[PDB]
Amino acid sequence: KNEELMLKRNYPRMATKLYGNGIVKKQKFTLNNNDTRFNFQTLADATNYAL
Amino acid sequence: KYLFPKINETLLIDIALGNRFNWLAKEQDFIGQYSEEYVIMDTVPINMDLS
Repeated sequence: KNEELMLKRNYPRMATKLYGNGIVKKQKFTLNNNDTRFNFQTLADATNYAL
Repeated sequence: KYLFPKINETLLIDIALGNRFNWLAKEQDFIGQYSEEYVIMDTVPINMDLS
């Protein structure tokens, strides 16, 4: 081969996998104080319902 | 809708790999071209009939 290829460049090559964002998940729930007291014959069981 | 997207980190994960034969690595001095190798052929003893 020629005596001039040592001037020639040779960069290393890489992989480069790119990752975007995740997803934010959410959930909601509603505790009523009005009609829920019509069930729950004691008071502690409503607190157990909450927890 | 006017901000530049922010990268967070680049990892460059890397592990090195071995040889599974590195205890065979004998080190000579890079002189000469050829190398030959030879054993002694056998020679069984003889009975001696000293007549």
